[PDB]
Amino acid sequence: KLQFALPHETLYSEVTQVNLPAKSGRIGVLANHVPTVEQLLPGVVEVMEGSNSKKFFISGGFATVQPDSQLCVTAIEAPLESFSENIKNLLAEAKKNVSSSREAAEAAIQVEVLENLQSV
Amino acid sequence: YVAVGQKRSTVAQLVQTLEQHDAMKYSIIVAATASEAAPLQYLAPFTAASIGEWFRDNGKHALIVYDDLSKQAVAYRQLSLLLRRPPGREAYPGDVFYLHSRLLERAAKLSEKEGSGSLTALPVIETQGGDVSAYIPTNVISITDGQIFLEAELFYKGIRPAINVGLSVSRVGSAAQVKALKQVAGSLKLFLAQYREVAAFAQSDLDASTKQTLVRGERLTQLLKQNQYSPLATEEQVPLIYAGVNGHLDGIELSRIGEFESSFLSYLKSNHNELLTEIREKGELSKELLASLKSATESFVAT
Amino acid sequence: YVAVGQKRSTVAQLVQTLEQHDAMKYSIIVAATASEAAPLQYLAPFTAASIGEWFRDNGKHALIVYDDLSKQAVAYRQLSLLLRRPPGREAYPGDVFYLHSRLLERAAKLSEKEGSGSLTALPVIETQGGDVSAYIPTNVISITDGQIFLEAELFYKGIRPAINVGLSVSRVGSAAQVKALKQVAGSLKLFLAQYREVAAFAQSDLDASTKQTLVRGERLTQLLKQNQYSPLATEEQVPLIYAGVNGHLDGIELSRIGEFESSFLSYLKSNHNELLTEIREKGELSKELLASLKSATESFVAT
Amino acid sequence: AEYFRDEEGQDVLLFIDNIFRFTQAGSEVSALLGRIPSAVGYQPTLATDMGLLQERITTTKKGSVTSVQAVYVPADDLTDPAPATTFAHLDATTVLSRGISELGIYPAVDPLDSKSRLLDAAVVGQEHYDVASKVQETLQTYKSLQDIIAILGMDELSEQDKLTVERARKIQRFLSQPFAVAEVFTGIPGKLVRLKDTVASFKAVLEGKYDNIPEHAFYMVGGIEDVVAKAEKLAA
Amino acid sequence: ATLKEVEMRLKSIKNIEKITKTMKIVASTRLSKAEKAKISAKKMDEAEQLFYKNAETKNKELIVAITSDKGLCGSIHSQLAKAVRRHLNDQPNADIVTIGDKIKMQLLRTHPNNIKLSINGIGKDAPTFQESALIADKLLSVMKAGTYPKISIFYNDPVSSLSFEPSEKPIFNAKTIEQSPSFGKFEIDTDANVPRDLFEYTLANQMLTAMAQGYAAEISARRNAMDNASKNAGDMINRYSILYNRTRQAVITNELVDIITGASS
Amino acid sequence: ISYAAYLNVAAQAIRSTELQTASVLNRSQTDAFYTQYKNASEPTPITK
Repeated sequence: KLQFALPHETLYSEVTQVNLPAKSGRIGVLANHVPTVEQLLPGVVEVMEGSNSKKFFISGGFATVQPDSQLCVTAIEAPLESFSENIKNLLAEAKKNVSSSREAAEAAIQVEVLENLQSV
Repeated sequence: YVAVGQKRSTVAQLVQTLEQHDAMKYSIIVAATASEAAPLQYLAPFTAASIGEWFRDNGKHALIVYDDLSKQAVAYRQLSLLLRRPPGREAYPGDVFYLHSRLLERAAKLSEKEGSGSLTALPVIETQGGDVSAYIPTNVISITDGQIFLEAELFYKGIRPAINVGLSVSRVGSAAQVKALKQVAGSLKLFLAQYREVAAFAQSDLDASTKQTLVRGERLTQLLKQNQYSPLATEEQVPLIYAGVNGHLDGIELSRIGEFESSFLSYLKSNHNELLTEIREKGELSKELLASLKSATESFVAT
Repeated sequence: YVAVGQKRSTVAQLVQTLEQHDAMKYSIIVAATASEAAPLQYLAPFTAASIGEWFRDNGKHALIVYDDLSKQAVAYRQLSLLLRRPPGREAYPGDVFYLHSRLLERAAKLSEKEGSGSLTALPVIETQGGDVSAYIPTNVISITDGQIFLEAELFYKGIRPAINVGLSVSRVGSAAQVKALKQVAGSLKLFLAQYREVAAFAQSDLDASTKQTLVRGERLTQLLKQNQYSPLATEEQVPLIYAGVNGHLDGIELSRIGEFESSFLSYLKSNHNELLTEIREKGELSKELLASLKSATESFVAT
Repeated sequence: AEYFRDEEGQDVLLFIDNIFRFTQAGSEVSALLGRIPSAVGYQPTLATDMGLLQERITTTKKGSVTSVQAVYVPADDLTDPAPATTFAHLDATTVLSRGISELGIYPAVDPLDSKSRLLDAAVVGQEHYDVASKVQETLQTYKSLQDIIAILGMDELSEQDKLTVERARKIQRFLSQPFAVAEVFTGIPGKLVRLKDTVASFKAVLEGKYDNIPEHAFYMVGGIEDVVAKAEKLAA
Repeated sequence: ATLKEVEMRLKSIKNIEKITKTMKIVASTRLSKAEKAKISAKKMDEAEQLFYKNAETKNKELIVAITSDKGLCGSIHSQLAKAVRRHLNDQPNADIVTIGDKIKMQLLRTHPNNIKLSINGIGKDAPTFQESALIADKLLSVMKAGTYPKISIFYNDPVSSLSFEPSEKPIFNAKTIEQSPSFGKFEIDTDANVPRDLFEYTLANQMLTAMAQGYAAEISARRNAMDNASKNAGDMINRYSILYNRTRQAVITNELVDIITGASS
Repeated sequence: ISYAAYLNVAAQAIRSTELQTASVLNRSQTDAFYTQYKNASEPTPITK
């Protein structure tokens, strides 16, 4: 089974192929996979159940294939399309201001998300 | 108008006001003032009734407003105690019930053989802090067919006329209601009923249903305000009420309810005085007329 | 049976009821119905007590139940007012205390020298929606020794008979009480005033000790209930109280208590009515009788 | 009434309007006669006057009067002497309510406030009593149950709970009986449902025999026989 | 006088009845949202618990406790206080972190030297991940939570919609994660300090869930309490009504008696 | 900065525009002021 979850919304409850971006680069999981624990980095995630493919922008989290083949994905928030141009423009401006401004760490996130967003 | 125990100064203003509104051309003011002796006060509504009987007997209609029988009661008490006649509850003579009941039974709507003629009556009773249990109020409440119960809180809350709908009832009611106004006021009754129940829910996160009720209820209450000493024609009551019934006033802000009324009326006077004349003359509104009325209301509501 | 201030119809039902239970042959009925004149009603308890005193003064044991002295008060009130004697407290005449006291004190357990006389007195007071503070009730309470206050709430909540145990006292009761019914009645009044306390704070008292008492208390309450017009024998009452007091009634689930009572009694009679005959004559339980009963009770309870 | 009962041997039914106004009229007459008015201003002869009035109402061997009286409580103060004196005489109380009538029930009788003192088991028959007690218990439990059922949801209605709800909501409708005087007034043909068939109706609903016939196919119909017809019409 | 002082008191009682009624209804309204959140949250938590179970993990001491600032929501405050005292028998003295005023006060009384950190507390709105995250972050930095080899969190599990049982759980340290026996069946890294990351991640993930559970239990308790209040208020309405009615009769009688006394002369 | 705080800031950044709903924004609000404690004694309840 595939748990794709947010605190307020559980998007999925095994689902055929899932492609995830983790602090390990990108990992794709298809059926059985060894039972990993992976920190999910801020991400563009694709989940495929059968041939149907769904595209998610994910705030990072944790990923854990369980030895009972339950892909526990927990993340704070996510769809790709809802997140998706004016928002990017705004994010660029905010990134710049924060760039000048913990404020350093914040700016690092602003750049990271801005790049990840820029990718879409 | 039967001014009972009222100071001559007060009645002079009343008379003057009646003259201002040029109403002496149908009014009679039977006056038993504060100065006037307690026997005169005692026999005063009875005396007044005879004047009415002549009209009723002539087959005509008339309306006699006994204001206030509470002071009549006190006067009878004064007489009785002084005549050493046995005292009774709340130190009022025992047959105060008989007197008041006799008085209110001289008002009637006669049979067509007798002429059909009527003497409509509307006694006014002054409640001593809303003590309806008080002997003179309790008695009168039994005799009368209906009560309208004015409420102090509403008055203070600047709802003029302050009529507490909950404690006002008519048991003749819709039998004597204009047919047009009857059609468009079943809804009004139901809306207000809900508003009373949902009143206390006005004090955080409120159900959408309750909030809809609240918008309708508050606007309706605001609609039912009328500036005293300015009466308003029924043919202009019905369009406004139609709007409220159709909830078209829900959107209109509370402050703009007042503005809406006069403006809508003016809009009807220019735009749809065909409707106004139809309302006036037909006295019944056909589905087509109610249809047209909705259209007019919508158009005005847009402006 | 003194019937004062009661419908003549109701009395006729009573008479028929008594003759159905063929109890009439040992009983007198005196009647002063509501129709019967107020002075006749006033003298009615006094007259009844004279008849009772003849039995008392035969030395013979008797009982007189005065239903309802509250109606004697209303009668005396009427009489007093009609004698134009000034109204007393609560508008009941000032000699109302004297009236009741003179009536009540004519019932006595005369000394063996003077005859061994007895005439038990049960006078039935009709409280206006309870509240024992009320001039007529308090005046009676002061004269009487013991009260059997009945609770409306319990009556409604299906306790027939509805004997409030908060407000039922017997101020000379324990002397009368048979030794069997002293032994088996192991401070049951205290116990159920521990049940009374326990359920006071139950809605906290989640203590297993309180719960054990609650389980006993609720179940004990079930035993108290008795289907009216079917009274239980004294001999039979002795085991029931033994069971409940000795807590063998926790061994019975609450629902099946009614079954338990009848079955328990049937079991005991069949097993050995010898015990029941023995306590019937002895009126005391020896250690052996007590043990035999404990053993027997354990036997039925188990079964 | 007494001429009818005594000298024509028939049953009579004597309506009185407010017996509160019987009291009120009487209180005045006492005061007029100069007699000291007793507590709460009521007649010093308050009891006796009711007594005379209400002991001529009885079942004689010849016939029986029966009287329906209208009691208008003084401020709902049951504790007031005038209602109390009345209640002493009363044998049954019929407590119509307009809230109940507003639940579409004609008759308007409020069933939980309907009480008789000859609701006694022996008097009405043991079977009748048992049926009545069950219907009362059903309604009583239903009413209370609906209080928190409405709030909590109907999902809380267990198999046991909904057994009662199904029967109860069916009973509630079954009470609605259009009747002959108001055949015109409601517009629905009257029904005069006799006592034997009343026992029958409730026996079946209690035994759930007709618990399989819709709720509103017990709405505004008479007895057991009647709801056979209504069942057919519901389908039709 | 009697009549009026009764009457005003009865009006007060009436107003109290009305307020407790109103409150009970609004509580129900809030309760629905509370429950909705708790499901989604609990599902997320369960996914993490799946790791801990399968890993077969299992852990000074830390105490964290959860209440709202809001009172008048049953005995949540003091049942939780009672259970805190119970786990302050286990280790006598501990560092108390109080999330919410109601536990802060009661606990502050019972142990005052133990109080080290406290939080003004989560507002009207139900707990949110952001809030949980900041509280967790400060817990790590300020309190160095991992140093305490015991970590325990207390909250109120809303056992049934009519009950609440104060409940606790043990937060599994990163040291624990390392030495978990089926740690060996969760592997892919050693150059990422996955214990040190996962510990932090579940510090918050567990905490948010606990807070959500607690907040819901509080709103549920408030509904229950305000309902029971209405019942109690009703009883006073009836009792003082009987007094009112009797008092009304008494005034009539006393007044009448005065008139009669005058008349007699 | 803690790992979940790192993710938190990222979540907030993802909540950065008009292409998204109110509930997210509500989840991006902060009330509490962490009430620092000592000894009993209370260092100031600095905003969270």
